[PDB]
Amino acid sequence: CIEFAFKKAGIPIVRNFLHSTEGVIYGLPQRVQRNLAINYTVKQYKEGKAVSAKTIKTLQEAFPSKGD
Amino acid sequence: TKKQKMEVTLRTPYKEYLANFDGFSRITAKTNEASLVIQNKTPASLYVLPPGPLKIRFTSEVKNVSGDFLHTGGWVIVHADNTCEINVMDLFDRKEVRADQFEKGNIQDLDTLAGKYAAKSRKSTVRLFTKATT
Amino acid sequence: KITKAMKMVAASKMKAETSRLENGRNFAVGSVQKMLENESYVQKKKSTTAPKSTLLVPITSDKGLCGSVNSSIVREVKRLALNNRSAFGLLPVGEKGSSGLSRPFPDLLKSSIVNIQNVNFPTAAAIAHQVSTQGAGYDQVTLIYNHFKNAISYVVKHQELLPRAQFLNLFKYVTRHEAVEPELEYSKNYFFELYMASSVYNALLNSSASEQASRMNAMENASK
Amino acid sequence: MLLVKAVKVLVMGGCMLPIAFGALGTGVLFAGFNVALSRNPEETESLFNNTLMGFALIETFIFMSIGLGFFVLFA
Amino acid sequence: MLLVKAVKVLVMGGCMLPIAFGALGTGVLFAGFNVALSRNPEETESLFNNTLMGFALIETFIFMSIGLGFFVLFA
Amino acid sequence: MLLVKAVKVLVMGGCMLPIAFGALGTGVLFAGFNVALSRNPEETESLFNNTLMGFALIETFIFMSIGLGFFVLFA
Amino acid sequence: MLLVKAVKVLVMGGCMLPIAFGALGTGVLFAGFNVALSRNPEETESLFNNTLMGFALIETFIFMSIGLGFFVLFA
Amino acid sequence: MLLVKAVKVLVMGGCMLPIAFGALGTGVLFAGFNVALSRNPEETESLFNNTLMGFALIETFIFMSIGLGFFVLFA
Amino acid sequence: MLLVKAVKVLVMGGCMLPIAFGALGTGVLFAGFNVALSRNPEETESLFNNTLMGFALIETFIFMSIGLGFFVLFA
Amino acid sequence: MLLVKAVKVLVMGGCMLPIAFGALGTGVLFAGFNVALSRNPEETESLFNNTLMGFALIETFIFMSIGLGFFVLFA
Amino acid sequence: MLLVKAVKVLVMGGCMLPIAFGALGTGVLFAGFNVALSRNPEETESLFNNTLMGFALIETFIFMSIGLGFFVLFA
Amino acid sequence: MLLVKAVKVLVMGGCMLPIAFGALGTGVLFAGFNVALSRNPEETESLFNNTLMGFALIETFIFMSIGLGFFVLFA
Amino acid sequence: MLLVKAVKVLVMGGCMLPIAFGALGTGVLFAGFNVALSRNPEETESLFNNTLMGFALIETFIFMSIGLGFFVLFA
Repeated sequence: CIEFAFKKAGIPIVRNFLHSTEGVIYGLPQRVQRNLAINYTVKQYKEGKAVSAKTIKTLQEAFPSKGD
Repeated sequence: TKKQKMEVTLRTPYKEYLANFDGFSRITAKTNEASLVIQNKTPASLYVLPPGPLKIRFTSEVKNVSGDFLHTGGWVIVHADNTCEINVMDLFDRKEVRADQFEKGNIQDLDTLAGKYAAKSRKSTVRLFTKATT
Repeated sequence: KITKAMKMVAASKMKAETSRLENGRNFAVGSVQKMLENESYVQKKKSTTAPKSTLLVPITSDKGLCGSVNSSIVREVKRLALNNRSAFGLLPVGEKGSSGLSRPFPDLLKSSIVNIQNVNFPTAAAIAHQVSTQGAGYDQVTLIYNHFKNAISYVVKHQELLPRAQFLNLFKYVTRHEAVEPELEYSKNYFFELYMASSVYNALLNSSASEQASRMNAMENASK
Repeated sequence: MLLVKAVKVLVMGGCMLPIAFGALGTGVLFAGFNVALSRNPEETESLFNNTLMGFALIETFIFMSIGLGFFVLFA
Repeated sequence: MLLVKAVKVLVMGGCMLPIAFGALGTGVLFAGFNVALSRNPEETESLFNNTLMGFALIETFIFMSIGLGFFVLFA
Repeated sequence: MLLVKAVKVLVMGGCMLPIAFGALGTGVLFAGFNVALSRNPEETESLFNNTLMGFALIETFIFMSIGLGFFVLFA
Repeated sequence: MLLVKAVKVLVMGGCMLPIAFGALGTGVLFAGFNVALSRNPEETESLFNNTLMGFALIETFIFMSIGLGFFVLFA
Repeated sequence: MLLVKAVKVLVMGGCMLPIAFGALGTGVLFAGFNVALSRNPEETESLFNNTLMGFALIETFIFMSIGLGFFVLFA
Repeated sequence: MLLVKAVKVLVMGGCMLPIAFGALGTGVLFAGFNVALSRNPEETESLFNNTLMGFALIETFIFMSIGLGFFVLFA
Repeated sequence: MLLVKAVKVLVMGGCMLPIAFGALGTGVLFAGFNVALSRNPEETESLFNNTLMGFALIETFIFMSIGLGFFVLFA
Repeated sequence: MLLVKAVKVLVMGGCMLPIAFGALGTGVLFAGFNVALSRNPEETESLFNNTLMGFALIETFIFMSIGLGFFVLFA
Repeated sequence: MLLVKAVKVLVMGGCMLPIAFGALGTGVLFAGFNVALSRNPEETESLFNNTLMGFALIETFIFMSIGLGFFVLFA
Repeated sequence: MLLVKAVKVLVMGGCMLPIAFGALGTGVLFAGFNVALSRNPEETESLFNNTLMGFALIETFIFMSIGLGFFVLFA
């Protein structure tokens, strides 16, 4: 359910679709598989560096949520 | 203001499959609520399709496209000028499904409010994809 | 010598990025804007104000010695903000932009995104989600990036996006296009996600291609 | 005679069932008009006109009934 | 005789039930027309025509009824 | 005479069926009004006005009915 | 005799209830046709044909009724 | 005489049909209110008021009916 | 005797109520068929077949009714 | 006398029709409540309260009915 | 005696109302089946079976009725 | 005497109409429960409980009816 | 006496109206079941069970009716 997943949790649609692929990534061709990857880095700035690594991308890493 | 006959545009961030097309005769996909069918003169509307199947009949065969596919999830808009555009994250042909390779280490999930809905959707689409190959 | 080899590999990189742009360009761009314009009732009930505060997201490459493009981006945003302050959140993207903007705009830039492994739609959607979260403070969002019109010509361009709150207040008026398979309350957030993500993705592609092309040109120049 | 007149008046009374059903039809029609207007307000006038049109035709029926009634009351 | 005439006029009265149901059907039809027009205004005329068509056929029933009524009043 | 008067008062009683159907129509109309308002609240007044309009017309029917009743009670 | 004829004509009158229900069914059917046409106009003709088909079958009922009526009126 | 009184009390009894239809209309109205609230809860108050408004008018009809009833019982 | 024959033919007349309800059911069924066809035209034939299937079963009822009627007319 | 008492008790019986319609209205109301709850569960309590509220008002009507019944049985 | 037999056959006739309502229920059921099939064609067979199941249960009612009818005709 | 008993037992019979309407309301309620469950399965239990609640209240009415029946059968 | 027996058997006949309404309710229930199954097939069994549950309760009403009928036939 996309509608209730968004209503009762802060799940974006892209996240829901990604979760949906998670179970089926290996069935899909490698061309599709290579695209579903998120790897970047967030730096807090107070004239200083605090660095988080955004790689999970399905949980509260790329797309925070109410449910998480 | 209005469009003669009809034009469809089916695009993916990694390749565009039909920049604009009149040759198709009909489009059928599955929404959450039910399966929808788009043809010419179909009124303006918005749809969001989970990762289901998408079939489009062609009057004339189009090179390199099959006419029956599996998308990972998409947005569909039917504009006022008799023009429908399909935007999907990714798309592929049923024949390349390579079924029975599912659940190869990402079975593990986390028990929260969101992990529950995510597992729900995952099982729904696993089931749907298994059915599609038949 | 190193210049020549760097140029030669940058050539292939620029080719790949240009192909990726050609395939990915015009992916769902102007779509939601078009449909919204088609809705007359929206235009009747549309709220028409000028945003007092907007949020600027410059997009720069992380790798050094890529050309003068990053310099151009930081120059434009520096002009725009030094001119008037407290009207911009300045969430940067790319190492070089953040680094160049640190000293000129302390306390304006709070976080940034760097070290992107590769470009894809999920990643751009994550960036869109970040900017959307930071968008609540500001009445408008805008993106500054190089537009890759030609292999040797990159032009700075800024896109203006309305934030999630304004977008939703506008979208609730939509009636000419029905949304009942997903309900309108969900569909508005959904198409907002689409509308931001498409723009961010286009921006990333154009910036990457322009970066590679400019690096190639400057490496040829330095070899010369 | 008296009995014929009685059944005449009984029919003239039965004339009120069409009024009931016309009232119910009006309710249904205006419910549809409200929902439609909310769904797409821009063309209220059009809906409005058509709505009023329907109601006119409703009372056409109604008057026919009473016509019939009076007829059978006097013929 | 007199009693036959009585039941005859009673049937001529019963002729008003179809009018009631036709009124309700008209209400339902025009509600549907409103909803359809709001959903897709572009084809008002078509809907409109079909709507009127339906209504004509409705009153066809009605006239049949009254025909029958007059028939049983005189046959 | 007495029998005619009896059927007269019976018709005056039958006058209450339109009231029942008008009540049901009012219920349906206001349900539709509620749904319409939830869909798109901005046009309360319009819906509201139209709703009341319909309802007014309902009681027109009703009063017509009672008119007939009194008529048949005294004519 | 007279009483048999009376109940005969009363049944021939009762024949009008199917007419009422056919009118209401026609209204409902054409409302559905309108809604369907708005949802997907391209195949109007098909809907139209099916719509008309339904109505034909409706009047089948009606004629059957009157057939029955005349039968019981004369047998 | 006696029979007139009988039919009088029979009408006063028939007065209960509007109550039935008002109850059903109330049920339908409150179902619509529930659905509307679920679709868009934010505007409870408005719906609530309108709902209650409708209900008041419903029993207005009802009381009118009983008024008529008492009249026919004593006039 | 006379009264038995009277109620016999009255029942044979009452046989027409199933015809009315079958007409209404046909109308509703074909409205559903129309909307369904608009929703998904690709499988018209299937819907069509099922529709006709339903209608056949409808007339089953009707024939049963008339069977019963003749039975009670002669038994 | 005897006949008046007979019609009195017959009316007291007719008192049960509002009960039937209240049962149907309760069914419809709770169906709407179910659908609404599924549509948006978070606000169960509110719907629930309103639902129960509606039901009370329904049986209010019903009780009025029985009052009338007893009245006409003894007045 | 004779009158008892008359009312017996009248009940056996009244047995046809369930047939009417079963016909209407079949119409509604098959309309729902059509719509359901259009929403999700893949599982026609399942719907089909369930549909037929429902219809069987419908005619179950009918047979009960006729059982009762014959019983009251002979007991 | 006997005639009073006759109308008494006739009312006790009329008690069966609420049962019919309660059956129809139960059908409608459980249809709503089914559709709601498909819309949002997660809260089956909740719907279920609420469903049963409604049905209980339905038969409350029913028992009231029969209460009345026995009362009117002996008073 | 004899007339008491007549009205007794008439009530036992009236027992068939609940059967009609149960048939219609079953039709509606299974239409809802079909639509629900199409909306979310995965939980057929659940719907199925609930469906059967509803139907059982329906026939509960029916049996109550005939119970009453037999009671009134012998008491």
